[PDB]
Amino acid sequence: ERHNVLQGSIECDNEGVLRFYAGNGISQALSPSSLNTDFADNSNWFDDICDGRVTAVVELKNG
Amino acid sequence: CQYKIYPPLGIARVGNGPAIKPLSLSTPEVPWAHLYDTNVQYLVTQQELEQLLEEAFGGNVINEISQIKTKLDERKKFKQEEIETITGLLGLSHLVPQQQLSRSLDNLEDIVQQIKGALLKVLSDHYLHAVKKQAQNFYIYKCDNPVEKLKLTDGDKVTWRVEVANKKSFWYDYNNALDLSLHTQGSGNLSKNVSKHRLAPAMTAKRRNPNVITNSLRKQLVISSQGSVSSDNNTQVPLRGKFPANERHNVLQGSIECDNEGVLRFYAGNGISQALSPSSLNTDFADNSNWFDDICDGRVTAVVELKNGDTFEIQDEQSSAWVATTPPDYAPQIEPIVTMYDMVSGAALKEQDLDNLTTQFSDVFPILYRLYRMQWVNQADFTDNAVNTQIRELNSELGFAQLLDNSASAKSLREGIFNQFRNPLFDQDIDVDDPSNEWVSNSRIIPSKDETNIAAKPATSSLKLPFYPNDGIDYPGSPVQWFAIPPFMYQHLQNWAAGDFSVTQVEKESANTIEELGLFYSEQFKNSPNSALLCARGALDALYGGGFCPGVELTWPMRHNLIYSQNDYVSSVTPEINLLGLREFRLKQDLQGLNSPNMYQDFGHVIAVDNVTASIDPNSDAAWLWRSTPGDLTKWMGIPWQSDAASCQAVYTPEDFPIPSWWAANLPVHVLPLARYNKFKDSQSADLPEINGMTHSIAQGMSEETFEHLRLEQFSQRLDWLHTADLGFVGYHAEGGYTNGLIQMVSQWKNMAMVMARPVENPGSSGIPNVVYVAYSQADKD
Amino acid sequence: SCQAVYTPEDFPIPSWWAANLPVHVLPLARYNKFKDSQSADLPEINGMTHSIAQGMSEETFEHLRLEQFSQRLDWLHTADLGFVGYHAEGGYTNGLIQMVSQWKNMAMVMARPVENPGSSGIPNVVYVAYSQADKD
Amino acid sequence: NLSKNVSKHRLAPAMTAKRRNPNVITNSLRKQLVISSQGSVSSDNNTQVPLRGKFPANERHNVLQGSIECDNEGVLRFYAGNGISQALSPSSLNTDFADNSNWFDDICDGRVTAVVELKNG
Amino acid sequence: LLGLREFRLKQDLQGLNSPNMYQDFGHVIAVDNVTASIDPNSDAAWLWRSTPGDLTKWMGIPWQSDAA
Ligand SMILES: [Mg+2]
Repeated sequence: ERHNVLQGSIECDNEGVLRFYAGNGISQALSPSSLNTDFADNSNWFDDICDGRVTAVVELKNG
Repeated sequence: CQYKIYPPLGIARVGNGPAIKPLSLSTPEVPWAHLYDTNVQYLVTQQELEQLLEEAFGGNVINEISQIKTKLDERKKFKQEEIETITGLLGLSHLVPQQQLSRSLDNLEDIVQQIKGALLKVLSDHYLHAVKKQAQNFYIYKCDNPVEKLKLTDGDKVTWRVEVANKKSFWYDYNNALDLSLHTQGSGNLSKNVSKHRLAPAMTAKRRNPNVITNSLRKQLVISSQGSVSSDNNTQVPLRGKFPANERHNVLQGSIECDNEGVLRFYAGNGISQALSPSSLNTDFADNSNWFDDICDGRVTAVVELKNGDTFEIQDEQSSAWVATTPPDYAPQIEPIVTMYDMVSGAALKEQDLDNLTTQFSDVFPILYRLYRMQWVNQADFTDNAVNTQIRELNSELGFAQLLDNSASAKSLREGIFNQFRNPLFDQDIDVDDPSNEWVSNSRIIPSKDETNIAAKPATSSLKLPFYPNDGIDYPGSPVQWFAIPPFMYQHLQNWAAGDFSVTQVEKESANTIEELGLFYSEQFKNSPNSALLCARGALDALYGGGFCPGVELTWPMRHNLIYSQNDYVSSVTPEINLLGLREFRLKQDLQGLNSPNMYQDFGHVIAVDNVTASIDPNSDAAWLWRSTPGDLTKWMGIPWQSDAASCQAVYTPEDFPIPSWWAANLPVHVLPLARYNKFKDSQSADLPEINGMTHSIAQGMSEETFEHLRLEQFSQRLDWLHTADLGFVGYHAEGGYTNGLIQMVSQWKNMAMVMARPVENPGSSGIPNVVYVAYSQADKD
Repeated sequence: SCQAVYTPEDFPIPSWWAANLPVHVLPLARYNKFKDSQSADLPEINGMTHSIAQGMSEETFEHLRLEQFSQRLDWLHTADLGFVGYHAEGGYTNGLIQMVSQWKNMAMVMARPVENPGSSGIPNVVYVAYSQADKD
Repeated sequence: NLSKNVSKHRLAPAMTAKRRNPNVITNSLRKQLVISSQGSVSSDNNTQVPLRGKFPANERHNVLQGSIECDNEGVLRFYAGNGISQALSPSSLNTDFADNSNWFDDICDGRVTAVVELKNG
Repeated sequence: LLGLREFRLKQDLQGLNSPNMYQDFGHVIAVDNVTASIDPNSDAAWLWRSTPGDLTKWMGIPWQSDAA
């Protein structure tokens, strides 16, 4: 019961560039016998697609 | 021949309750011992989890938390370190994963009561209403012929060894019992007519998981494990293999433990069945590729080491034992009409010598008693069985003892009952085509689901008893479509009908009702002095003995004497009371076990009755079939077992009644739910605010006749066992149906109703008996 | 499609339109096992031989009647809607498909008399489902 | 056509096979499952003659198994059926590659004989 | 070019009126019935002495399922 969902990963390099990777492509139902037989709408299923908000703060040497 | 293990074939049933003694069950070691026990608890109860928690909290533990006591107020949440000392002091790691034991108290805010309350919720979530495991005890007996249990003096030690395997995914499809075509003279279990007249021909069968090719790669499909425990340490040892074997899933095949007295306790697995891919669904009753389950069976041996330096190896087949795990028993107090113990008993008999069998009334009483009690699990035996109704008529006038009368004046009464029973010659109620001769039943047939819109031939003979399907189900119009008590039991019944039986006077004096005489016979078992043979019988008396399509626990090889290395009648239960007898039997065993060169044997692309025929000759390259290696007893059964169980229910005929049921004593088909019990268990005088589901005011305002009529209407409502959990039929436009049942049983088996004896304290004139058998699940509770 | 809608809780079973498309009925088979009094002048009485029916106490005889009266049968089972035979699928969808031909075979409920209910609790007028599967 | 090795090394074992339409029991009733017909034509008349049977054999369905005509040279011409296959109930679907209960088709096979009669008798 | 042959089917001369028109082997057919039919004197030899319907009865019913 309850599954870990890797929705993405983030990393920033020395120059301030952010890199965003998506998930592993894991889709699953809460019970093995729930089959995703509809093209769009299957109850009991999750996937690791996501979307959201990207913000930043720049902090200079002078404060 | 110094020491021997009993029972010679132990049985342990899967469940999701824990493998600890207080919360588990034990395979019967005395037949009939608990038939009317209204205190049984076959599902884990709230009270047992509380009492488990209280025992785990005995100081030292309170005092020592009265020291984390002080360090939390020198701090004024917990912290990991003191969390991990609260557990492991409680030692609940073996029952629930440590992770959520730890988060258990991480979320907390009489300090002892927030510990208990939080943990009991974790235990409850995992185990409340769980199917308790039924575990097998194995005993070392001293011999010469078992006299008494080995008693360990200080310095002595007994080491047990167990090796088990599961070969279902390695083995062949189950189409029907291959012995139905095997040439024979006839045994007490199976008449020679079935093969001689081709009444239900054996079908060829292909390999399961046929895409795995070469013997070498097919070994991956076999799950195996082994273990050892001794009387010097009572720590429990798991039996865990891998599937596929050396992906990879861990498979807990069982658990073993030995106490300081040298008794071995064997637990079966947790009931976990699974496919290698989520999308592989188990849509067939028997043969589903890509699946494994945790059923298993194998070899039980021991070494007895005395303080004297003398060591005794119990390793040969005459002294060693076997163990097999099986699906749960959902009505442990309801005995199958013909049992696996009856199969052993009949396998040593020749059909043409049955006229030399002698019969006591206690030899036929089991048939009538079991058939009568089938009313708690099967509608046809509650309301459509004229023998059961006649027994009821006899009980109502305290007249059951007339069935014990072997004189002519009672002959017509005995014949009237015997004549309703199906003859396992399978030669009645038939017309012969072409007298190339086929035997076509002229009684009611069980159609194939593949329909033909041509009017059925009208049946001209009445359907005989019992109303259950049998080995020949695949063949419409075969007399073997329907179950017969086997030849040697039918011969007893025949002798009884004729008057050729004996009975003692003390028996007649406890036979005014069937229940009264059943209690008497149960006392005879409990006071029999051969505890070894009673224990060997108790392991098999709860298991089914037909029909085999493939069955519930075990299947058809068990009904041949070829599978036993020894199978001898020893004595009656009582000096004067046979009760079907006590026997000494042992399975044939491969003494190399898991390391046998025959462990991975098969017959090529198909198995067929020709292979079985060849195996009769003990010199042949096929005789290994009968010399068991771990996994050999259960490999025949359905994979996963939950698909067999879901298809072990009713088989409907075009005629509504009676409804045929497969194996209803162990997999019930129609049950009396808890919800109905709560509407009939109270008498009108109960002083509660609700009385049988009515307000106090309504229940007492009605006439007493009306109150009693409502009790009996409730008692009469029998629910389809398949409806006691969500098997795919719940919800708006749910499909329901056979196949969803098989699919959902993989997860829902552990929620299906469990039948338990319960009291009715004051039945008054309602007609409800004082002991009822009530089906407990979560859906049917109210 | 106009029958039961099952909930996770077993009871009460919700039913759609049961007054015109019944869901649980009292079959003729059961009527023939409670309609007679213990004194009926018939060689078979409520599915028992005369001798067995008149051998039992009157109490248990009346109890047996009410037990038969209390057996209600799924209306969808009064004809072959795809659940009949070895390994038959059954289920909601086969019902829909088979009702096209089987609608004319489903059980029809009709008032019938009980001449001497006695103390059994069965009313003098019962409503009984007649079909061909439904017979005995 | 077939090597000895197939059987001798058990390369593809024969399976047992159950009856089609297994709910029809007794030989006498199973005769109804068989569709048959016959007819004759001669070189004195080229009218075509249908071969029409019934399924089930004595609602019944007419099954045109084929048609025969003979020309004035004495050549017989045989025509197969129209390709019509059907179940006894419309809900009976032919979901198996070979064995579908409740179905009949108009394929057929049988015996062809003749008599020659010359002027002199 | 693989040659020319004179061949004829084994035929039951009573055709539709044959006592063997409606013969079978019981609940199943198996290779053992075919073994017994090899001997033209045996009880199972009728399998090779064709009556009408005998050549096509083996094929799929209806033929359209086998074609598909
Ligand atoms: Mg049972």
